[PDB]
Amino acid sequence: SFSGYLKLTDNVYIKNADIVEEAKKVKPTVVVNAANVYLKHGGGVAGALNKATNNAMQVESDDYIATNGPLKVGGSCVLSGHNLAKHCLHVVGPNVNKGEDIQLLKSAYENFNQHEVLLAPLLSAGIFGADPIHSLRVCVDTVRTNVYLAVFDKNLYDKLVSSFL
Repeated sequence: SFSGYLKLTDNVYIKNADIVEEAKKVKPTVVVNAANVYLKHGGGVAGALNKATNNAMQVESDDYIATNGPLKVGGSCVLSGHNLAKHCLHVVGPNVNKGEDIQLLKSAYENFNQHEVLLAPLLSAGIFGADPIHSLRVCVDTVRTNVYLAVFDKNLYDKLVSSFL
């Protein structure tokens, strides 16, 4: 199962890890993708997860969009986890580089509550332009299920832990 995590709260855990390598190792029930509304997995967490699936995540995602249309900012869909997980929960945090409302971050994290345990990145962090410290606060204040956060950047991991509360 999940190893090497620091416990932040009753249900939130954090680790300096590459979410792709963590998913490959753990093969969890649910890995969260930092998706966009088009499920175009070009970069960041999504590009990395998709590359690890040999583009199978993208092909499945393109069929999902062709059938259902785009997700909402704050929304999610459950698709296959391919070789990484049983399921991939594609969650759209707001991209503040696009001027999307940061208040949708809480809505984004509420999707996690539909799953008892998740491996996840910090939503709206990285290339989505939000402050990861804020994202972690929203996560701890919103998610009630067990969430194992993988933070790739060691300096950010250290900042998130050392400034927590």
